[PDB]
Amino acid sequence: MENFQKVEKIGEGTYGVVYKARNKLTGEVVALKKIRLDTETEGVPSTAIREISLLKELNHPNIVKLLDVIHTENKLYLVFEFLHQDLKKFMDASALTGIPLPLIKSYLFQLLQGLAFCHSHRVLHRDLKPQNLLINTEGAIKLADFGLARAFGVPVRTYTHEVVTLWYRAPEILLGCKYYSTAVDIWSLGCIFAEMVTRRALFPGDSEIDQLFRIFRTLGTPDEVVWPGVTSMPDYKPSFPKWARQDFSKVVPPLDEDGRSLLSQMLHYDPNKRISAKAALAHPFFQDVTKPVPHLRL
Amino acid sequence: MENFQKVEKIGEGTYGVVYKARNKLTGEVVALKKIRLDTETEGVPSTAIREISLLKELNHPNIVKLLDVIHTENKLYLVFEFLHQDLKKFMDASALTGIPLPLIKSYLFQLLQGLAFCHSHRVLHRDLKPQNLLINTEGAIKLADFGLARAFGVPVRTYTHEVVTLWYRAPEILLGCKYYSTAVDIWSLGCIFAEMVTRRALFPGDSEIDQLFRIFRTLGTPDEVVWPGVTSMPDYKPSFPKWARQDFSKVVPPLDEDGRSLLSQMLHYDPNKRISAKAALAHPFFQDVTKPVPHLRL
Amino acid sequence: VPDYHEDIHTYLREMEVKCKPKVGYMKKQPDITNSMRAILVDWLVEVGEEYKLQNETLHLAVNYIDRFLSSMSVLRGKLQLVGTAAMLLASKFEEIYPPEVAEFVYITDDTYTKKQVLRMEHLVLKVLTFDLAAPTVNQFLTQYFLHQQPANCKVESLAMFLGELSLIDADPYLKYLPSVIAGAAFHLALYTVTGQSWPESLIRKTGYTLESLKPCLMDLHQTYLKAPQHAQQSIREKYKNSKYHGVSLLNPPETLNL
Amino acid sequence: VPDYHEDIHTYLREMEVKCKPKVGYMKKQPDITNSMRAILVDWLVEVGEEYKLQNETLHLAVNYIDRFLSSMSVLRGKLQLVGTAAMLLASKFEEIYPPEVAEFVYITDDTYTKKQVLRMEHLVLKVLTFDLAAPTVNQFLTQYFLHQQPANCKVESLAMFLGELSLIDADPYLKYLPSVIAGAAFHLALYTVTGQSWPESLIRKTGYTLESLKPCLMDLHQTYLKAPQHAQQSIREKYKNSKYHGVSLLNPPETLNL
Ligand SMILES: Nc1ncnc2c1ncn2[C@@H]1O[C@H](COP(=O)(O)OP(=O)(O)OP(=O)(O)O)[C@@H](O)[C@H]1O
Ligand SMILES: Nc1ncnc2c1ncn2[C@@H]1O[C@H](COP(=O)(O)OP(=O)(O)OP(=O)(O)O)[C@@H](O)[C@H]1O
Ligand SMILES: [Mn+2]
Ligand SMILES: [Mn+2]
Repeated sequence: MENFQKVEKIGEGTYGVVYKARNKLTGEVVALKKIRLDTETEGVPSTAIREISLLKELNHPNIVKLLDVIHTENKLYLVFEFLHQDLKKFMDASALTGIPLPLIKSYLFQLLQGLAFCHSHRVLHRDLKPQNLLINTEGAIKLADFGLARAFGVPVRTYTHEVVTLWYRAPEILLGCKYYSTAVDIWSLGCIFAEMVTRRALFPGDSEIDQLFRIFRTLGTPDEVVWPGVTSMPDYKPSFPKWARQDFSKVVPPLDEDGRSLLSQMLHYDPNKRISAKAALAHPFFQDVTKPVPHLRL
Repeated sequence: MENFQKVEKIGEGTYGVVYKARNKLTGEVVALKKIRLDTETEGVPSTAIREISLLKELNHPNIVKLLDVIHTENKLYLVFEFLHQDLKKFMDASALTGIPLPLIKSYLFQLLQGLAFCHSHRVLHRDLKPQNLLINTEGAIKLADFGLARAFGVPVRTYTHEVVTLWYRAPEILLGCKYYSTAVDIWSLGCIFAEMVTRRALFPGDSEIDQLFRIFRTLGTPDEVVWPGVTSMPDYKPSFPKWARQDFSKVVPPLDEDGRSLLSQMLHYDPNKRISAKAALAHPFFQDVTKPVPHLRL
Repeated sequence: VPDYHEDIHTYLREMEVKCKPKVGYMKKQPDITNSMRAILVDWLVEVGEEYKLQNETLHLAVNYIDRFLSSMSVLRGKLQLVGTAAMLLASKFEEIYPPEVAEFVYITDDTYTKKQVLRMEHLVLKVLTFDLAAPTVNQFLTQYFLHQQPANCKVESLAMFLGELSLIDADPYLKYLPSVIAGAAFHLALYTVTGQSWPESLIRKTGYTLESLKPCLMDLHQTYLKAPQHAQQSIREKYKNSKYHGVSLLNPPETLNL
Repeated sequence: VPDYHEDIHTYLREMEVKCKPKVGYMKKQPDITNSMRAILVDWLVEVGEEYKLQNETLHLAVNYIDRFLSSMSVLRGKLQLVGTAAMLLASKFEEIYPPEVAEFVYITDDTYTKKQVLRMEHLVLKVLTFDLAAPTVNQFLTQYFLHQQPANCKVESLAMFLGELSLIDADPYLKYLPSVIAGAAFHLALYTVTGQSWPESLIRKTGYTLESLKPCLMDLHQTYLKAPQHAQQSIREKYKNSKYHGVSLLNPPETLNL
C-alpha cells in the first residue's frame, strides 16, 4: 500500500471514503475504497464481503475491476480500476447535446454485456442507476457498486425485500412478490435506457405507491391477462386505478421502431416474459452498434 | 504478522534470525525465518529468491513445508513448518549412544527420497549437512535450508564455483571441475550417512587441500582408471601424494556389506558413476526399512 | 428465468473444483481429527437451528472450514473459534438478517472473546482470499429438484436431509464434489420416496450417471442406514420437523440394486 | 542422465502450461503495445550482451515481464522499469554473478532511480508471487540439443538465434509453448544448416512431429526470413558475433517443403 500516491477524495460510501491514487511504480490510476472494519464491533461488513467476493469473480470489460484487496490488521483497502464519470454526471454535462443515439446504443450494448455476464455467474446487482454506472475516456461504460449485489440460486429464494433505488425498482418488488431475480436488473436498465434518451428519470416516484402509479400510468395497470398473478400479489390492491396502457411511442418519443421494441421488452410487466440481458444483445436495435468515444468534462 | 507470538530464537545467521513462533489464533507453531532486505542498496537477497521460489515448488513429506511468506515493505518473514530439531543437534544428543542403525537406515531412506524429488525437479540443494536437515517427534527427517539450492538445466552448464560446506564437499567441486550436478548432493549425503554411523565427520578438512587429502587418504588417490579425467582438472596436481584405498570395514565399522556397498556408491570418485537418489532408494541396504521414533529431548 | 440455468450450472461446476479442499487434510492435521470435526459441524447445525439460519449458510460455513483446515493447522481448543468465524462469514454472506457478533460469542458459551472471533474472521478471510461465493451441495440439489416429474416435497426434503448428513463426516465425503454428493443425495432420496431413479434429463444436464454416482451412492447409503446410531444426531432431530416433512423418520432402502 | 532426464523434461512440460501469460494481454493494456514490448525486449538483449548475462536470464526476464504485464496495467513510461526489475530478478535467480543494482540503474541512463528499480523489484515479486523458476525455450532447446548427432555448433547457435527472435514478437509467439518453439527453432536450425529434420528420438521424447510443430515453424520461418528488416536488430548483431558463429549472417531456407 506504499506504492500508491493519493490524489484526491472521490466518492465516499458505506465502507468508507474513496480516494483517487496512482501506483507510483506503474503509473496506473486507481480508486481506493477503504474500510477500517468494525474491530470491536460488527466486524467486516456484509456489504464488503458480498462486494469483494462476488466482484472478484466478475472479470469483464464492462464491470469495474477490483484490482486488489490490501489487508492490514486495522484497515482493508479495496483497489479498483479508476473511471472518470458516472452516467449521472455525464448526462448532466450533456447540456443541449443529448447523448447521441449511437452512444446510447453503445452504452446500452455494453451494459447488457456486463449484466448478462453477472447473471451467468449467479450474481444479481440490485442497484443499477446512472450513479452506479461509470464511463471512461475511451467510450466504455461499466457496472459498479456491487454493495447491494448478491449471489443467487437456481431456483431463487426469497431475498432481501425492497432493493434497488425507488425510481429504478421493478414492479415485482413493489408488489411484494415472494421471489425476484435477474429481471429486476433488466427493469433498472430499461429505465436507464429511457433516461439516456429523454435525459429525464422515467418513473420519478416519491413513495412506493407513487412509483407503482407512475408505472401503471405509462404501461397500464397490469391485470391477470397481462401478468398472470398480479391481482394476488401481496401489495396488489383491487382499488388500484386501472390506467390504459400508453402507446409506447409516446413513452420515449425519440426512439425508433427497434429501440421501442427493446424497451417494451425490458419494461415488460411479467418478469417471466421480460427480456434477458443475454437475449437483448441479439436485438435489431443493436445491429449498427458502434463504440462512439465521448469527450469528457473533468 | 500480528498473529504470531515470538517464542524462542533458533538459527539466526547470514540472513535468518529464525524464531520459533505460535499463531495466536490457531495455536499452530511455526519457524519464522526473518530476512532483511536492502531497501536502499541490494534489495531482496538472491538467497531468499531461490530458496522461496524452489521451496514453494517442492511439495514432498521429506522437504520442510514453507507455509507462508509475509511480504512487508522493509521485511520478509518465511513462515515454515516448525520441526523439532536439526540432525546436527539430534546427533550431538546421540553422542554416548549413537543413532540406532534402524533409525539411521530410516533417516537416510527419507533423505534419499526427498533428494530424489529435488533432483527429478531440476533443483540442486548444495548445502546438505546435519544442521540443515530437521527431524520431528515421530521419526521423520526433512531436507531444510534451500538458501544454497539452484534450479538446474539439462545438460548442466557451469554453476557457482565451489559451493557446499567444506566437510561435505564432493571431489569435483574441490578439484575445480567445470560443471556439477545432482551428484554433489549424493556425496554430501554419503558423508552424512557415515557421520551418523561413525558418530564423526568422515572428512573434517581444515582447508580445500586438507579436505582433498582427507578424501584421498580414505578412498585412495583417484587415477585415470578410477575416474577417467581426474588428472585433467584445474585443481588436480601431478604432485598429489598417491595414497592407497582403505578397506571399507576400516572406514565405517558398524556397517554391513550392503551398508558398505551403498556407501561405496554414494562416495564414487567419478560423479558419472556415483549412485543416484532414485537408485540408492532401490539399493538392498533398504530391503527392511521401517520408521523408528527417535528418543527425543523435545 | 431458466434463461441462465445452464450457464450458472456450468459456472458452479467449474468453481466447485476451485473451492475443493485438500482431500487428505485430516491426516496431515496434528491435533484435530475427523471425530472432532464431526462434533463441530453438528454443533453448527444446532447454531443454525437456534438462529434459524439458512441451510445454505450451514453448507457455506462447512465449506469455509474444510478449506481453512486444508492449509492451516488448528488446535482442538481452537477449532470452534474457526467454526464460529466461518459460520459468522457464511451468515453475513448468505443471510438477509445475520446474527450480530454478540450472538456468535454467546453460542461459543463463555469460550472465546469477540476480538478473538473478529480476528479469526479476518484470518479466515486472509486464508480464503475472500473467495466466499462457494458452490454447495444445497445449490446443486436445488437445481436438480427441477427435474422431478412431478415435484415431491418429501423427496426434496429427504435429499436435503442426506446431503447435510454428508457434512458431518469428512471421511468419506471430503473426496466427493458437491455436485456428486448432490447427485447421490437426490437419487437415493427419489428412490427411497418414489422408487424412481436418477432421471435421464439429469444425465443430460450433469453428465453424471447412476454408475458415475455409485461410489458416492454406496457411501451415502451406508450413512443413511447407520444414521440412527451416529454419535451426532442434530440433523436427524432437525429433519423431524414439519418444515422438512419429518423425512428423517422415513425408512432407508435396505438395498439399492445398482 | 539415466533417471531424472525424463522426470525433468516431463516436469517442465507440466509447468510451462502453468507459467503461461494471457496470450492477448496487450489488447487489454491501454498504454503499451507489442511494439514497445519489442523495443523493450531488444533493449534487454543489448543489456545481456552488455553485462554478458546468460541467454537463459534473457528468457526468464521476458517470461516475468509477460506475466507481470498480463496482470498489471503499465504506462509506456514505467515499462522499462518493469524490464530492469525483471532482468534484476532473472539475474539473481540465474547468474553466478549478477550485476549489482547500480549497474541496472545505470543502464536506464538516469531514467529511473535505484529506489524505483528496487521498489519495482518487490512489486514484480508480489505480482509473480515469487514463482521465478519459469521454463523457457532455452531450457528445452538445451535438452533437444543433446539429441543431435553429430553436434553442430552452428545449428545450436542458429536454434538459439531463432527462439531468441521469438522473444521479441508477442504476436504470434506468445501463443506457443516454450517446448514447441524450442522444437520449431531446433528443426529450422538443423535444416538451415544441415538439411536434416526433427529426429524420431526427439519425437519419442517430445512427441513432436514436423507437422504438429508446423504452425510455429511456419511463423518461425517468416520471422527468420524477415530478420534483416525488423525494427529490432540487437539479436542479429549479437549473433553475427564469433561465439555465435555469425549464424545471423546465414541464409534461411527459401522453402521447407514440410
Ligand atoms: N472505481 C472507481 N472509479 C472511479 N470513481 C469511483 C470508483 N469507485 C468509487 N468511485 C466514486 O465514488 C462514488 C461512490 O460510488 P461506489 O458505489 O463505487 O462506492 P462508495 O459509494 O464509496 O461505497 P458503496 O459500495 O458502499 O456504495 C461513485 O459515484 C464513484 O464516482
Ligand atoms: N522448520 C524449522 N524448525 C525449527 N528450526 C528450524 C526450522 N527451519 C530452520 N530452523 C532453524 O534455523 C536453522 C538454520 O537453517 P535455515 O535455513 O533456517 O538458515 P539460517 O541460519 O537463517 O540461514 P542459513 O541459510 O545461513 O542456514 C536450522 O538449523 C534450525 O535450527
Ligand atoms: Mn454508488
Ligand atoms: Mn542452516
